This record gives sequence, structure tokens and C-alpha cells, in this order.
Amino acid sequence: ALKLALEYIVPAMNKHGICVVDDFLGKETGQQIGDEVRALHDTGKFTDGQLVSQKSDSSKDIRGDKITWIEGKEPGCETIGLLMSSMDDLICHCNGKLGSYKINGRTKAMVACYPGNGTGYVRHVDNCNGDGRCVTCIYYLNKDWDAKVSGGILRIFPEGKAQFADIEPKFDRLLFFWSDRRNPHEVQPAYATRYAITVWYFDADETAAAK
Amino acid sequence: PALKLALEYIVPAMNKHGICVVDDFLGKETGQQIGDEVRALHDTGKFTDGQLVSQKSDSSKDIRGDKITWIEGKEPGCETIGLLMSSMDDLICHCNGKLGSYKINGRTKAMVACYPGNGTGYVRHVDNCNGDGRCVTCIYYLNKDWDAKVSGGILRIFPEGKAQFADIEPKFDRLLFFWSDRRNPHEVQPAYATRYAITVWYFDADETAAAKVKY
Amino acid sequence: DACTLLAPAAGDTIISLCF
Amino acid sequence: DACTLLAPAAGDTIISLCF
Ligand SMILES: O=C(O)CNC(=O)C(=O)O
Ligand SMILES: O=C(O)CNC(=O)C(=O)O
Ligand SMILES: [Mn+2]
Ligand SMILES: [Mn+2]
Repeated sequence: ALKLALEYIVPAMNKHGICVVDDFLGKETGQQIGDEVRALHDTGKFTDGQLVSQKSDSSKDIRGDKITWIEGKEPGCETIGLLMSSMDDLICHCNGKLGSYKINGRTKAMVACYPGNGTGYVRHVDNCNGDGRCVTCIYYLNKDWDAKVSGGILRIFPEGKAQFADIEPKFDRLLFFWSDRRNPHEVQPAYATRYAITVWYFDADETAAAK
Repeated sequence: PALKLALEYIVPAMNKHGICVVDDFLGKETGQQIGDEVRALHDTGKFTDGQLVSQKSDSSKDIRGDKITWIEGKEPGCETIGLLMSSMDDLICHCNGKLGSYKINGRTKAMVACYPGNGTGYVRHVDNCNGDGRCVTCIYYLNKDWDAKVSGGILRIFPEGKAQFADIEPKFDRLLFFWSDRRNPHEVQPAYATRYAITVWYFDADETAAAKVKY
Repeated sequence: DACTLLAPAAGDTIISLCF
Repeated sequence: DACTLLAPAAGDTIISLCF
């Protein structure tokens, strides 16, 4: 906790606004999370990803993933709940050290699946309008992901610089990045089932101001 | 010659890959003159925000952040752009019967376009996804000494069904062809320098007739 | 669907060509 | 503007955290 956050995540986020942490929970835990996610999927509960400003009943061409929201307390999602407790633990031991954000909230966990067949997510910013979301956290579940065959790279375009950051959706990888217009990003077309769990953390002041 | 290029290079590349790049299309001098005419169009405040087929917000920079102006080619002061359009049209009409089943019998005006650096671009999209008649997209680029590493603005095409993509630098005097429909989703990645290009879309007779009935 | 929300407007004019 | 047309829906519930 304190170790990894204060000594790795905090510096990387303040300097670059993007932090990758590999082997976050380990193969055993990662694999159990994978099983719980795929179970949720096989129920058929997943629905089409929604946009903040939705205009058409179908919007696959904007984001083509199917998702489901998990609180972490659902009977049967105990290992996802553990993932969430780990994330929350880190984030709370970050307060006061992540730029100037005072994190005091989060969304539910978004379990998302791009079902191959070229689906993806066009370039966008998570928090456009100051809705409080300050840190985006994504946990990836994809073993032996070969982007050269399956695609589904997450390409982030750090605002101000032509350079970009390509992130493979690798198994047991934990990604942090600023949710606002600093980090516009896209999921490039995927040609294999692409699983990930996302949590958005809210900034106290910005969230209160937004409401 | 336009003809030998169309039959020997354009048609095979389009039919086998749906994408065709022709570098040094008109040459240095003519290309420069086109640059002058577009920059003049720009300096005279003629450009306005790019529009989408079904717009919902009046400001849509985050979908496409380019400034636009439509040119017929006959406007006094746009003679060299008119010559470009004549070249392109001459080329396309000598392709009919050799682009699969497409019979091109129409085109849009020329869309002169500027991305004014500052990270502007165009999210991944499909030019023609409801069957509006547009079969071929044609783009002429005017950006001399374009260093994508510092200026960005690469056009990434994502050929459908394959993990591959094609990165097109907007190099000066480059002419690009590609199928307009859902086979070629593509995006203009953020540009940090002024990015100019001229686009013509060509219509298929049958598909455009159908489209007229549908609309 | 939302596809036309992203597609570039074609203009109001189609110019005849070829035949 | 159109930015929210592309932005991921955050849902409607926020879970209190940290303090
Ligand atoms: O899944 C990923 O890597 C990226 N996902 C998103 O950008 C999103 O759902 O908002
Ligand atoms: O300008 C480019 O490289 C590509 N342009 C477009 O995709 C467009 O205007 O629809
Ligand atoms: Mn996102
Ligand atoms: Mn286009």
C-alpha cells in the first residue's frame, strides 16, 4: 500500500498522469477475478456501454463494449470485491499526494467486455465537463493478449504533445490516469474478447461543485 | 500519365486493398500553388467548423476539430484547385468498370480542410455508413516537411476484419484513395501543427439513386 | 445507430461526372 | 459541446471513500 502508492504511483501520476502497475494481484487472484467476470458475462446480464450524452439507442460505433456494474458485495463477486478493496486502499493512502485531488468517492466497478469483431472505443475524454471524476483506474484480465493479432490497444494521447502511450490490456495489469481532458484515449479495434474492470475516483471539491 | 496510373496502380491497389497512396501527384510547383490558394482561402476567414451528418451539439470540435470550406473549382482565385479537381475527376472517370461494381457518376465539391494544431483531430469514423452514395474518398495533402513525431496528425485507417492498420502521413503532394464505406473506419490523430488537405467524395450511380429514394 | 453522429457531412450538392 | 457524446457514462451512485 503506502510503499507502492507513495513511492511509485504518486510520482508517476504527477509527472506523467499515467501509471502502469503489472502483476498487481498475482496469477491466482487475477484468474479468480477472470472467472467471476466471465461468469457474470455468461449470465447474459451485460448491456451496451452508455455515454454521458446518449442520442441513439445503439451506439456501438462510439463504444462497442458490453458492461455490467458491480458494487463488490454481490454474493459470488468476492474476488472482484477484493480487487476493489485493494484499489480503494491504495487511493486513500494517496490523498494529498496526487496533485491536489482529495479523493472521497468512487463509482461502482464497471466490468466491460469488447466482444471482438472489431469493436472499440473512439477517442474520448472520461471527464469532459468537471463531473468530479479525477482518476481513472482500469484492471485488465486478458492472458496472452497479442495486440498484433487481436488489436484492442488502449492508445492515450497526452494533451499538448504529439507523442502517445499504447497500453496493452494485459492480464493482472492496473492502469491509472487522469480522467480529465489531459488524457484523451481510445480503445483501438479489438478482434478477441477483451475484459477489463474500471473504477473512477471522485475529487471532493470538484464533485461538490458539479452537484 | 493519368491513364497509365489509374489502370496500372490505382485500380489494382483499390480492388486488392481498398486503399491507394500516390505520392508526388502534381509536382512541387503545382502543389505549392495549391497551398497558396488554400492559405489565401484561410487568411480571408472563409473557413467554418466541420459538420457531421447528424449533428447534435453546435460545437463538435471533440468529434472533428477541423475548419472547412467547400470549393466548386470555378471560383476566381482557385484555378489551381480547379486543376487538381480536374485531374482527380479525369482519373476517377477512367476507372469506371474497373472498381468492382462501382459506376462513379458524381462527386461532392472539394472540401478544403484545416486542423489548426492545438491537438485537434477527427475521432475514428466511417465516411459513408448508411449507404449515402459515397463509394470513394479522395484526399490531397499539402503539408510540406511534415514531421509526425512532433506534429502528429497521422490518418490511421483500420481496415475492417484485420488487426492491421495503415498510417498515412499527410505529406505534401500526396493523393489518397480509399473505399468510403464501413470497410475503412479511420481517424485523424491529434495534430499540433496546421494541417491542410482537400477532399473529394465520389458517388456510385446505383447507390446514389437508392440513397435519393431512401432520403 | 450513432454512426452518422461521427460521419463527415457531404454537402448539399452532387456534381455530375463521367456519364 | 459534443464531448459528452463520447464520454463513458459514470452511472448515478457514488460510493463514499477515504473520509
Ligand atoms: O478498456 C480500456 O482500456 C479503455 N476503456 C475506456 O476508455 C472506457 O471505458 O472509458
Ligand atoms: O483529413 C484526413 O486525413 C482524413 N479526413 C477525414 O477522415 C474526414 O474529413 O472525414
Ligand atoms: Mn475512457
Ligand atoms: Mn473521413
